[PDB]
Amino acid sequence: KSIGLLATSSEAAYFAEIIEAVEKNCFQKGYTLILGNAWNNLEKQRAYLSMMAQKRVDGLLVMCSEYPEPLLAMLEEYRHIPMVVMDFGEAKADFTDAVIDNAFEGGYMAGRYLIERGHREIGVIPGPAGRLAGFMKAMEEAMIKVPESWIVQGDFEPESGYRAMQQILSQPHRPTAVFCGGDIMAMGALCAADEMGLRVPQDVSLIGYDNVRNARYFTPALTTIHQPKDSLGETAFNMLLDRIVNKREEPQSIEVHPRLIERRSVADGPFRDYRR
Amino acid sequence: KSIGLLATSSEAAYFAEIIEAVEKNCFQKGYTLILGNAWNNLEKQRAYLSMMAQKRVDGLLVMCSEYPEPLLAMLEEYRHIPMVVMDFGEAKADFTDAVIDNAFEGGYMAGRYLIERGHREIGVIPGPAGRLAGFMKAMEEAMIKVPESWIVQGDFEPESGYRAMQQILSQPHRPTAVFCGGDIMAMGALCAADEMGLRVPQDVSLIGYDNVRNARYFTPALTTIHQPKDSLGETAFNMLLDRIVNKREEPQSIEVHPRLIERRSVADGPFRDYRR
Ligand SMILES: [Mg+2]
Ligand SMILES: [Mg+2]
Ligand SMILES: [Mg+2]
Repeated sequence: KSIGLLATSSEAAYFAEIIEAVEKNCFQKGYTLILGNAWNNLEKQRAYLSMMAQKRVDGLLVMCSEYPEPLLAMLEEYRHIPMVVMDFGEAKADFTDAVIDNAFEGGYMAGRYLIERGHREIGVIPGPAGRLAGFMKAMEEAMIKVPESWIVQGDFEPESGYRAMQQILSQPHRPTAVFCGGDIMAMGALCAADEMGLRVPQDVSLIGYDNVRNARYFTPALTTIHQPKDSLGETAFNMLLDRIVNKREEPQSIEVHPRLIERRSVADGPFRDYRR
Repeated sequence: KSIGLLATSSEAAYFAEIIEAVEKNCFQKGYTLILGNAWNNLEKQRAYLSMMAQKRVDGLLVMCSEYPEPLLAMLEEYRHIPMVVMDFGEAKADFTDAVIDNAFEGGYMAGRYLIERGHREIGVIPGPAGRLAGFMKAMEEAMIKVPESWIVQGDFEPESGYRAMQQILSQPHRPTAVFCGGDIMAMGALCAADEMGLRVPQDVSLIGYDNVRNARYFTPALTTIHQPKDSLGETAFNMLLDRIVNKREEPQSIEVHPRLIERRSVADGPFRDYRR
């Protein structure tokens, strides 16, 4: 029949691939999709909420960065209509289905991979997460110092990755490897390096995060961490139906794990002078 | 307000970029979108239409691959709801709005450019067009002939672009330039060349088609033909808003012209000698 979808940003970096999968599933199961897209404003979501209760939608699905009292209270009134509140992060014992992405585990692997490969002078282009924390613990264990000037934030978009890579690489002393907190951002990092005349991985190694579909088709093929994006969505979908048909009122836990995908963007570092 | 969009295939290559422009404009105004992908089945599209009227949508946006007499017939029974029905085919004396992308002229520009640049040994990776037919004409006019061994189709995805590029490039005799009928496929071609040891455009020149968001961040920066999808979407959506307040109900004609965007993926061919 019909299902609503109250997001924060369909055309967003992190959430992007998830909604798509949701879309393809409805269509597959010949459903009607009522897309809502607020932007962190109690009114708008309030509207998208009531308007959805109006169309007598057969199931609600929420995806929000935050979940404040106002929001959660609102998500309470409309508790007559089935729903799924994807809570990315803090397992708050409220009633929202929290997803465990093991971001920290991912940041750690990237960090460890570079170390094992022989790099000690590393750079980071973070987003605006647990990833950073994990990458930082591996550097801690290895006693690697990370110059502040070697850390530049991006916005998940290519151009931000472009400018961050430029600034890091344009210093008297630069790193031999760089960890990028998002594949799309790495595309921009890859472009800036080449435009500066640097070779990858020859002159600079690089590892991203997410493992988007086109990642294997970058130049060169990008070594990155695979975060199951179009799997977490097919799950929430299935969870929704069950929640309505089998009438499964009880909540669930959507947990996943990262995995390193080795390709051609990383080379041996100067410090392979210890262990084979 | 609520807006309905009935389309054959949302995830379809051509429409995908238009649909996104619409979604974007919707959310910008705080409106809701009800998505229904019919898929050419008179029964489904017909069921979709009925439900949208039930849901009392304020406007209806239609864009299908074809309009059989039966479809137009049902569309007429719901003429009480404001709508925009985009027809990409030949303009007909009916109530539909006509859309002209001028793809033929875009293909022509591509070919002429390659020729202008000094290339005579040219290859092509066509999609599954008017642009392909506009290209060939440019080829005809300069008496150039492209061997069959240098023509390999793709399907718009990166893998087909990759696979086709290596095939063309692995021939005992290869062309100096290649026309890729899609920036996405182009991304795969670019990767293919790299892994085979060749440089673009030192060894091979490459031109795409679309000018997708990320084109400028490909490695190297992609020279391509800008095909305005965003413009179409915007125009269509505004037309619908005009009709909601009963303005310009008569059939309209939406036309766009492609433009050449010179970047860094094309170099001088062995036959240049125009000037400087
Ligand atoms: Mg989308
Ligand atoms: Mg080990
Ligand atoms: Mg004309």
